[PDB]
Amino acid sequence: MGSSHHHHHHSSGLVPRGSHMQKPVVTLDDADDCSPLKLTQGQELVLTLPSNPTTGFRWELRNPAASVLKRLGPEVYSNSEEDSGLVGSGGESTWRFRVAASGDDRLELVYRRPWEKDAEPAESFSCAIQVR
Repeated sequence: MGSSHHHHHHSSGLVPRGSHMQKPVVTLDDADDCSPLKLTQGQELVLTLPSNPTTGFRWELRNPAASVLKRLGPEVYSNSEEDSGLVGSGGESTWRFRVAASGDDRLELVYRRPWEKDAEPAESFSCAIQVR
């Protein structure tokens, strides 16, 4: 045996092989990229933010961009368990949205007790959104 051939073969696997790209973003956690993100009628939006339901201070939904984006349903908690959704704090916040129409809008979410009214939220969040 002396044939070394040319080029290189796949043996290390440094590229993603367990993921599929189809949506633009389908998610938004960072509050820096609040730029006028472009969307398209037919793409989901499953937000993901850290929270502790063991305290009391959750994330109040102010502007869900319902002006252009349509929500699926209130149910956002899985009854069964497959990949065990437990990071180490119990339940978490999961907002599943779906685009239906275009138009300009803006998403706004604050961090405070949902059972309150115009209270003083610790954290905050608000980014821009634009569909076409």
